[PDB]
Amino acid sequence: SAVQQKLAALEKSSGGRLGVALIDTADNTQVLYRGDERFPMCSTSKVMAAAAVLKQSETQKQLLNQPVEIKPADLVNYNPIAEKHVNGTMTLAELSAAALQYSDNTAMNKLIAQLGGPGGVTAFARAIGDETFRLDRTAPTLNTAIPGDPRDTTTPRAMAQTLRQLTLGHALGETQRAQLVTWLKGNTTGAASIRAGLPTSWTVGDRTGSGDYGTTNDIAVIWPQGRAPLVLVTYFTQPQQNAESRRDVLASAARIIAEG
Repeated sequence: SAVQQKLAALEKSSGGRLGVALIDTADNTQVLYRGDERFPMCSTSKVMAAAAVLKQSETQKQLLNQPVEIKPADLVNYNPIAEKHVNGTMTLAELSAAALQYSDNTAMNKLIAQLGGPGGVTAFARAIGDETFRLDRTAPTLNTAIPGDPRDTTTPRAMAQTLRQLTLGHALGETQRAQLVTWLKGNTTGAASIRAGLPTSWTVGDRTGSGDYGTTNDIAVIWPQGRAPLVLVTYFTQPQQNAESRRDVLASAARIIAEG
Protein backbone atom coordinates (compact mmCIF):
# COMPACT_ATOMS: atom_id res chain seq x y z
CA SER A 1 0.00 0.00 0.00
CA ALA A 2 0.95 3.64 -0.27
CA VAL A 3 0.80 3.94 3.53
CA GLN A 4 3.13 1.00 4.09
CA GLN A 5 5.58 2.41 1.58
CA LYS A 6 5.64 5.82 3.30
CA LEU A 7 6.08 4.11 6.67
CA ALA A 8 8.90 2.04 5.19
CA ALA A 9 10.55 5.23 3.94
CA LEU A 10 10.11 6.89 7.33
CA GLU A 11 11.81 3.90 8.93
CA LYS A 12 14.76 4.09 6.54
CA SER A 13 15.22 7.80 7.21
CA SER A 14 15.11 7.17 10.97
CA GLY A 15 17.95 4.67 11.34
CA GLY A 16 15.76 2.45 13.53
CA ARG A 17 13.02 -0.20 13.56
CA LEU A 18 9.40 1.02 13.41
CA GLY A 19 6.24 -0.91 14.20
CA VAL A 20 2.72 0.41 13.50
CA ALA A 21 -0.81 -0.95 13.95
CA LEU A 22 -3.92 1.06 13.13
CA ILE A 23 -7.52 -0.03 13.75
CA ASP A 24 -10.35 1.90 12.12
CA THR A 25 -13.49 1.19 14.11
CA ALA A 26 -15.63 2.57 11.25
CA ASP A 27 -15.11 -0.49 9.03
CA ASN A 28 -12.81 -2.64 11.23
CA THR A 29 -9.92 -2.16 8.83
CA GLN A 30 -6.33 -2.64 10.00
CA VAL A 31 -3.10 -1.13 8.68
CA LEU A 32 0.04 -2.87 9.95
CA TYR A 33 3.78 -2.28 9.58
CA ARG A 34 5.93 -4.88 11.35
CA GLY A 35 2.65 -5.55 13.15
CA ASP A 36 3.68 -9.01 14.34
CA GLU A 37 7.26 -8.16 15.39
CA ARG A 38 8.04 -7.78 19.09
CA PHE A 39 9.03 -4.44 20.58
CA PRO A 40 9.90 -3.53 24.18
CA MET A 41 6.69 -2.02 25.58
CA CYS A 42 8.41 0.21 28.16
CA SER A 43 5.81 2.43 29.90
CA THR A 44 3.09 1.48 27.42
CA SER A 45 2.69 -1.61 29.64
CA LYS A 46 1.19 0.71 32.29
CA VAL A 47 -2.15 0.51 30.45
CA MET A 48 -2.45 -3.23 31.08
CA ALA A 49 -1.50 -2.81 34.75
CA ALA A 50 -4.01 -0.01 35.40
CA ALA A 51 -6.71 -1.94 33.56
CA ALA A 52 -6.04 -5.07 35.61
CA VAL A 53 -6.60 -3.04 38.77
CA LEU A 54 -9.76 -1.53 37.28
CA LYS A 55 -10.87 -5.10 36.62
CA GLN A 56 -10.33 -5.98 40.30
CA SER A 57 -12.43 -2.94 41.24
CA GLU A 58 -15.41 -4.52 39.46
CA THR A 59 -15.78 -6.83 42.49
CA GLN A 60 -13.87 -4.80 45.11
CA LYS A 61 -16.10 -1.80 44.55
CA GLN A 62 -14.12 0.59 46.80
CA LEU A 63 -10.66 -0.49 45.61
CA LEU A 64 -9.73 2.70 43.74
CA ASN A 65 -10.11 4.65 47.01
CA GLN A 66 -7.78 2.48 49.04
CA PRO A 67 -4.76 4.39 50.39
CA VAL A 68 -1.28 3.05 49.70
CA GLU A 69 1.69 4.26 51.73
CA ILE A 70 4.58 5.74 49.72
CA LYS A 71 7.91 5.13 51.46
CA PRO A 72 11.38 6.47 50.60
CA ALA A 73 12.49 2.89 49.84
CA ASP A 74 9.68 2.60 47.27
CA LEU A 75 11.16 5.29 45.03
CA VAL A 76 13.00 4.22 41.89
CA ASN A 77 14.51 6.22 39.01
CA TYR A 78 11.57 8.31 37.76
CA ASN A 79 8.88 9.23 40.30
CA PRO A 80 7.39 12.63 39.37
CA ILE A 81 4.19 12.18 41.41
CA ALA A 82 5.20 9.56 43.97
CA GLU A 83 8.02 11.80 45.22
CA LYS A 84 5.35 14.37 46.18
CA HIS A 85 3.67 11.91 48.55
CA VAL A 86 6.57 10.28 50.36
CA ASN A 87 5.64 9.57 53.99
CA GLY A 88 2.03 9.96 52.93
CA THR A 89 -0.45 7.89 51.00
CA MET A 90 -1.90 7.83 47.51
CA THR A 91 -5.06 5.98 46.56
CA LEU A 92 -4.94 3.28 43.90
CA ALA A 93 -6.78 5.73 41.60
CA GLU A 94 -4.13 8.38 42.18
CA LEU A 95 -1.41 5.82 41.53
CA SER A 96 -3.15 4.71 38.33
CA ALA A 97 -3.37 8.32 37.19
CA ALA A 98 0.27 8.94 38.05
CA ALA A 99 1.43 5.97 35.97
CA LEU A 100 -0.85 6.72 33.03
CA GLN A 101 -0.49 10.54 32.97
CA TYR A 102 3.10 11.10 34.13
CA SER A 103 4.92 7.80 33.38
CA ASP A 104 5.56 7.42 37.14
CA ASN A 105 7.55 4.24 37.73
CA THR A 106 6.93 4.02 41.47
CA ALA A 107 3.22 4.19 40.71
CA MET A 108 3.60 1.38 38.16
CA ASN A 109 5.37 -0.74 40.78
CA LYS A 110 2.50 -0.23 43.24
CA LEU A 111 0.02 -1.39 40.59
CA ILE A 112 2.15 -4.48 39.91
CA ALA A 113 2.36 -5.25 43.64
CA GLN A 114 -1.44 -4.95 43.89
CA LEU A 115 -1.73 -7.59 41.13
CA GLY A 116 0.69 -10.00 42.81
CA GLY A 117 3.69 -9.30 40.59
CA PRO A 118 4.35 -9.03 36.85
CA GLY A 119 2.62 -12.39 36.32
CA GLY A 120 -0.64 -10.84 37.53
CA VAL A 121 -0.48 -8.22 34.77
CA THR A 122 0.25 -10.83 32.10
CA ALA A 123 -2.61 -12.85 33.58
CA PHE A 124 -5.11 -10.09 32.89
CA ALA A 125 -3.89 -9.91 29.28
CA ARG A 126 -4.57 -13.64 28.90
CA ALA A 127 -8.00 -13.29 30.53
CA ILE A 128 -8.99 -10.70 27.88
CA GLY A 129 -7.54 -12.78 25.04
CA ASP A 130 -4.12 -11.13 24.53
CA GLU A 131 -1.76 -14.07 24.00
CA THR A 132 1.24 -11.89 23.04
CA PHE A 133 1.74 -9.42 25.89
CA ARG A 134 4.26 -10.44 28.53
CA LEU A 135 5.40 -8.42 31.54
CA ASP A 136 8.42 -9.97 33.29
CA ARG A 137 10.03 -7.23 35.41
CA THR A 138 9.14 -4.18 37.46
CA ALA A 139 10.15 -0.63 36.62
CA PRO A 140 12.64 0.51 35.59
CA THR A 141 14.42 -2.72 34.62
CA LEU A 142 11.60 -3.53 32.20
CA ASN A 143 13.01 -0.66 30.07
CA THR A 144 16.27 -2.47 29.13
CA ALA A 145 14.81 -2.95 25.63
CA ILE A 146 17.50 -5.41 24.46
CA PRO A 147 17.20 -6.81 20.90
CA GLY A 148 16.04 -10.43 20.80
CA ASP A 149 15.02 -10.33 24.50
CA PRO A 150 11.35 -11.38 24.76
CA ARG A 151 10.95 -9.94 28.26
CA ASP A 152 8.47 -7.07 28.57
CA THR A 153 7.43 -7.15 24.91
CA THR A 154 4.33 -7.20 22.76
CA THR A 155 3.52 -6.70 19.07
CA PRO A 156 1.85 -3.64 17.51
CA ARG A 157 -1.12 -5.74 16.34
CA ALA A 158 -1.70 -7.33 19.75
CA MET A 159 -1.42 -4.02 21.57
CA ALA A 160 -3.82 -2.22 19.23
CA GLN A 161 -6.42 -4.99 19.60
CA THR A 162 -6.03 -4.93 23.38
CA LEU A 163 -6.27 -1.13 23.62
CA ARG A 164 -9.45 -1.20 21.55
CA GLN A 165 -11.06 -3.84 23.78
CA LEU A 166 -10.15 -1.88 26.94
CA THR A 167 -11.14 1.63 25.86
CA LEU A 168 -13.85 1.07 23.24
CA GLY A 169 -14.88 -2.57 23.70
CA HIS A 170 -16.08 -4.33 26.82
CA ALA A 171 -13.07 -6.02 28.42
CA LEU A 172 -13.79 -3.72 31.39
CA GLY A 173 -17.01 -2.80 33.15
CA GLU A 174 -18.63 0.40 31.90
CA THR A 175 -17.53 2.66 34.77
CA GLN A 176 -14.02 1.19 34.60
CA ARG A 177 -13.82 1.73 30.84
CA ALA A 178 -14.87 5.36 31.25
CA GLN A 179 -12.30 5.83 34.02
CA LEU A 180 -9.51 4.45 31.84
CA VAL A 181 -10.51 6.72 28.97
CA THR A 182 -10.58 9.72 31.30
CA TRP A 183 -7.10 8.86 32.55
CA LEU A 184 -5.67 8.45 29.04
CA LYS A 185 -7.19 11.68 27.77
CA GLY A 186 -5.33 13.52 30.54
CA ASN A 187 -1.88 12.11 29.80
CA THR A 188 0.75 14.84 30.00
CA THR A 189 3.68 13.05 28.30
CA GLY A 190 2.47 12.55 24.72
CA ALA A 191 2.43 16.06 23.23
CA ALA A 192 5.46 15.36 21.01
CA SER A 193 4.38 11.82 19.93
CA ILE A 194 1.18 10.57 18.20
CA ARG A 195 -0.63 13.77 19.20
CA ALA A 196 1.88 15.96 17.35
CA GLY A 197 0.99 14.28 14.04
CA LEU A 198 -2.82 14.44 14.18
CA PRO A 199 -5.33 17.26 13.52
CA THR A 200 -5.51 19.68 16.44
CA SER A 201 -9.29 19.23 16.79
CA TRP A 202 -9.12 15.47 17.39
CA THR A 203 -9.44 14.10 20.90
CA VAL A 204 -6.69 11.66 21.93
CA GLY A 205 -5.98 9.54 24.98
CA ASP A 206 -2.52 8.06 24.92
CA ARG A 207 0.26 6.32 26.84
CA THR A 208 3.91 6.81 25.87
CA GLY A 209 6.92 4.63 26.61
CA SER A 210 10.64 5.21 26.57
CA GLY A 211 13.61 3.04 27.29
CA ASP A 212 17.13 2.01 26.38
CA TYR A 213 18.17 1.50 22.76
CA GLY A 214 16.40 4.83 22.19
CA THR A 215 13.09 3.01 22.42
CA THR A 216 10.24 5.49 21.86
CA ASN A 217 6.60 4.30 22.00
CA ASP A 218 3.04 5.61 21.95
CA ILE A 219 -0.35 3.86 21.99
CA ALA A 220 -3.47 5.96 21.47
CA VAL A 221 -7.23 5.96 21.17
CA ILE A 222 -8.28 8.77 18.84
CA TRP A 223 -11.69 10.38 18.41
CA PRO A 224 -11.78 12.27 15.10
CA GLN A 225 -14.50 14.91 14.93
CA GLY A 226 -17.30 13.39 12.87
CA ARG A 227 -15.74 9.97 12.31
CA ALA A 228 -15.67 6.66 14.15
CA PRO A 229 -12.73 6.39 16.59
CA LEU A 230 -9.30 5.02 15.74
CA VAL A 231 -6.75 2.99 17.70
CA LEU A 232 -3.10 3.58 16.77
CA VAL A 233 0.07 1.94 18.14
CA THR A 234 3.52 3.24 17.11
CA TYR A 235 6.61 1.46 18.48
CA PHE A 236 10.19 2.48 17.68
CA THR A 237 13.61 1.17 18.68
CA GLN A 238 17.17 1.79 17.56
CA PRO A 239 20.40 -0.18 17.06
CA GLN A 240 22.53 1.68 19.66
CA GLN A 241 22.05 0.99 23.36
CA ASN A 242 22.51 4.71 24.10
CA ALA A 243 20.38 6.21 21.30
CA GLU A 244 18.38 9.34 22.10
CA SER A 245 14.57 9.54 22.14
CA ARG A 246 12.84 9.99 18.76
CA ARG A 247 9.25 11.09 19.47
CA ASP A 248 9.28 12.87 16.07
CA VAL A 249 9.25 9.47 14.37
CA LEU A 250 5.96 8.59 16.08
CA ALA A 251 4.45 11.94 15.13
CA SER A 252 5.53 11.40 11.52
CA ALA A 253 4.01 7.92 11.48
CA ALA A 254 0.75 9.29 12.89
CA ARG A 255 0.74 12.01 10.24
CA ILE A 256 1.34 9.38 7.54
CA ILE A 257 -1.53 7.28 8.89
CA ALA A 258 -3.92 10.20 9.24
CA GLU A 259 -3.44 11.42 5.67
CA GLY A 260 -4.28 7.90 4.45
